[PDB]
Amino acid sequence: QRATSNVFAMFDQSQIQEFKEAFNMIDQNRDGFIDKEDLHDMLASMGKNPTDEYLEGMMSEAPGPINFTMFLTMFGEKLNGTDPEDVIRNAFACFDEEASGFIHEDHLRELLTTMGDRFTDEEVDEMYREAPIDKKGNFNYVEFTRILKHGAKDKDD
Amino acid sequence: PQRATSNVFAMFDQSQIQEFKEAFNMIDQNRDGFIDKEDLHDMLASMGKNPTDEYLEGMMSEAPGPINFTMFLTMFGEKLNGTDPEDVIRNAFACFDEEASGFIHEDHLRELLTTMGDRFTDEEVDEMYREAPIDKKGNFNYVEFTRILKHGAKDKDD
Amino acid sequence: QVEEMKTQLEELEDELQAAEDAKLRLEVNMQAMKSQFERDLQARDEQNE
Amino acid sequence: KVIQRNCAAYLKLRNWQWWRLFTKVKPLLQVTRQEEEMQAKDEELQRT
Amino acid sequence: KVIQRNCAAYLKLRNWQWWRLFTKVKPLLQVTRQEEEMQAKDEELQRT
Amino acid sequence: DFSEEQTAEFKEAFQLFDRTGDGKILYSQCGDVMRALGQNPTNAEVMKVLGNPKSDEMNLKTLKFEQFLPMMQTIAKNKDQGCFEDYVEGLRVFDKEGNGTVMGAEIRHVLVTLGEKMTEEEVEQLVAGHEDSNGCINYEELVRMVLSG
Ligand SMILES: [Mg+2]
Ligand SMILES: [Mg+2]
Repeated sequence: QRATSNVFAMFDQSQIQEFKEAFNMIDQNRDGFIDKEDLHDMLASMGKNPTDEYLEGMMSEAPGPINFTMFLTMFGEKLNGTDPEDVIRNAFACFDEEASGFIHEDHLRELLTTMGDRFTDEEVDEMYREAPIDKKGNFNYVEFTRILKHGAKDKDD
Repeated sequence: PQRATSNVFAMFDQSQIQEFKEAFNMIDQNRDGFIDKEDLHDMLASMGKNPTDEYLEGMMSEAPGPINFTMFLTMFGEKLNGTDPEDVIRNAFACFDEEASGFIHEDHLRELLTTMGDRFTDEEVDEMYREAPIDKKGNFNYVEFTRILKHGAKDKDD
Repeated sequence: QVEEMKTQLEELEDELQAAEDAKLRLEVNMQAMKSQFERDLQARDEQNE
Repeated sequence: KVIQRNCAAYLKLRNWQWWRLFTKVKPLLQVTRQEEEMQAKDEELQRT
Repeated sequence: KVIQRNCAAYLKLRNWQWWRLFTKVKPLLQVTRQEEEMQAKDEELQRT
Repeated sequence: DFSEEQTAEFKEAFQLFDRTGDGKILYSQCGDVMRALGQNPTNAEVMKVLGNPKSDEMNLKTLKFEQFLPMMQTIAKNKDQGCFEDYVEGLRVFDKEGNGTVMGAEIRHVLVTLGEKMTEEEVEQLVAGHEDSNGCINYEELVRMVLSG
């Protein structure tokens, strides 16, 4: 047999159907596995040139556990305890009465970087630099939540 | 009549066979077009808890050997007859009582069901009482009843 | 011959059951929608009243 | 009485004649979601 | 505290980017065909 | 007798009036079905049918489908056939101004002055069927409507 199984649990019902569409569109030959020939030549269709062998490296992570069903198991395994952005939006809006993305940069600095969780300033600079900065130098926690959930963009090829 | 269903469930809409082929594809982890002990004992275990009773051999013995896609489709095809989707039942329930509030009183329900038409026993009619959720004070709602009769709603979950 | 004649048996019985049942219940719906239309008639009647 | 007793008998005999196969109908809701969403989009567009 | 427990937790995954490793073009596959209907539903809801 | 078509109609009525046992027939049930199956005269035929004015037991008034058939014939020999000329003249005598301005009260009065009366819900039900306004009909429309069954 294929010999792959795990304890099943639902994480996002409104996402699995898109996950199954993604699995179908990559799996042109309808194999259920992950193949370098199947994906790399297909990635180069819309992509520029993903010829570097990090793909074979990542398909070499574990010996033959790949299947459509376990594609949910790995993602749920990585990430657990996730809340929708809108309730997270309310949580962000809790401290600031404006609740219009005008969270001040120094407000966020003074609060998060030092008081409460004592950590370095670097672990916030990546949000400072990678993510866009709101007008006047604010924290547009609306589009910030959007990029936390789905709006994060990078090189699309 | 013969009730052999020579054609492959031709007396029905074809949408349900796309849902059935999706179900077949998702149960067929081997994906060879045939069910298997390997197939069900893990796909049923995906939501189940590895049952000890050997009723998947019940399926493979109901239709001997591994069953074809068409075999699965026709063994469901013999399971559908003399029934219609929710629209007609809803319209009839709207017809019989003008108020359409679904206040089918228990005495009224039994009078309208067991007494006239094809004679059958109220004792077997009681299966509609001990299992189906009847509303209180005698009246009996139908919209939830229609939904549970169709695939829209289920009383419980595994 | 017997195979094809019972094929017409099944086909025609299923089609006649479906068609006649739909027709009778559709006349039931005919009466029902006529009743709702006449309730709308009395609604306009009480507005005029 | 004819139609509804026929339907009721057919469902009640098959309420547990093939109970298990009627209980694997769980993924039907998951697989019908695309068509249901497209349709509901159509009717909400006409209700707009 | 309930803000801190999950924000950086996801942003810690952003430092892990396992999803990126095989779906650097994940937004591209997200905007194939489904984005049209999510945008249509969102616009219909906000206009309503 | 006619062909077996009328026997088939009586049989389907028999299975139609099958409450409290298909086999037994109540004289009330048979009277209702025979009336509705195109025989108006039903008032005084209880004595002409039973031969016994006994009308005390509602539960068991014995009748069977076998002897039911000649009963239908001896009723259907049409012992009485009236026509609307007598009816309209009686109503126009009952009429007051020749047009029927407000006939609602007096028709109820004349039907409650008769000794052999049975129902009041039908009396309030007669408003249906073009008899809607305050006795607007000069009785021709209602006579035409009733003489259509
Ligand atoms: Mg593949
Ligand atoms: Mg297989």
